Amino acid sequence: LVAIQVEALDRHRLLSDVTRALADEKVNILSASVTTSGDRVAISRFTFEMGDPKHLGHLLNAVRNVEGVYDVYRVTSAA
Amino acid sequence: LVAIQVEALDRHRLLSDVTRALADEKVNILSASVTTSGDRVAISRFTFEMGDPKHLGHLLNAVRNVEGVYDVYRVTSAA
Repeated sequence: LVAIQVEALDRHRLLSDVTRALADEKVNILSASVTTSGDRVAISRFTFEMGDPKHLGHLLNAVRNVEGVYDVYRVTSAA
Repeated sequence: LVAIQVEALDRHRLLSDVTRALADEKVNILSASVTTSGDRVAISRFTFEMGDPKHLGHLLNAVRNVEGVYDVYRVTSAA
């Protein structure tokens, strides 16, 4: 049940890009939500289950190739 | 700042599909978040500003054609 925070420029295409990029593999997410940080910054948050390290590993690296996305950080912390 | 509650099966694919429709019509979304209501049901929330009712009206009807989505309800707050 590890979450993921995808940071990207505040746009209307970047969001669909992240959702689409991950959707390409029908990655069933337990929770998807995006909120604007300040102004030109869009912070997305995807909560899903884990299984294969190759997919979770390639996922992060893949997001890096997403033009406009700052970086990705696995959200979780204590509880 | 009206919101929208889209109920659909717990699948990110549904969220991405709904987001695609929004961007397709230049629908600038301020924010969004979906959570699993029970088991095979996920409540998706979307916050976006609008002015024309024809677009907001057609959007709801369009969402109905989204395979997996039970129904949509305009979310709002007061005070």
